[PDB]
Amino acid sequence: PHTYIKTPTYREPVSDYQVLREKAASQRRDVERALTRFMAKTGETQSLFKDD
Amino acid sequence: ALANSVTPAVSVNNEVRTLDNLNPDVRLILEEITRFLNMEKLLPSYRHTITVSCLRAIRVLQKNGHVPSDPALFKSYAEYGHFVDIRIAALEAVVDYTKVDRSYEELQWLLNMIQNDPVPYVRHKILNMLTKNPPFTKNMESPLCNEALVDQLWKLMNSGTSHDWRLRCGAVDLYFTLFGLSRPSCLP
Repeated sequence: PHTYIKTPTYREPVSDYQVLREKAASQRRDVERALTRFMAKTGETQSLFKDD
Repeated sequence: ALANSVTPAVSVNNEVRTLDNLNPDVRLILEEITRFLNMEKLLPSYRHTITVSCLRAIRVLQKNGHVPSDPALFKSYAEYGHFVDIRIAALEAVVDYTKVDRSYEELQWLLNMIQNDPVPYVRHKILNMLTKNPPFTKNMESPLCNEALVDQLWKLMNSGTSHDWRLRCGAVDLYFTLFGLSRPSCLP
């Protein structure tokens, strides 16, 4: 085959509903955590506990 | 639903509520209500429902031994420039705090807010909530049963609420709930 046979090949597609739900959920949770920590650090802040 | 799951914490020797004694269950709840309240500060909803629900849940966590019993957050949400649903939720939390912690200065804060607030519906609602969840009843011996408080509430019935006809009936209801139909007992 190597002498004259060519087939294109693609990357492995992840079409799984479980891991797609997990990816979208974790990315949404991480971006909202990053956003709220950035907005609490660059403004006036409160803290339920001391030095928090 | 997150606020309904909160059971009272197992404080040992009145240990000060810190991050060292934070329940592993309540840390997840507290992270979620912090995320929800902060996201409401940037993207609001309708009726500020999530602000009202998160203030109610922080008061639930404070009613058990999880968050320190501090009314400063609710006192900042009960200022004039906020939406009226946030204001009445925060004032409900302050009324519950001054019932449980027997706070004198919080009761004077609430009575001052009854006397001079711009919105009269908020004044009527503070008198209503302080009637429904009173800081003491007539049967209770409390530290807040001075002659000074009897004189303040009699001055609030007599003068002070003379301009509304609904604040005066609310002050009559509050005096009835606190001191009853006879002479205030805690008096010379």
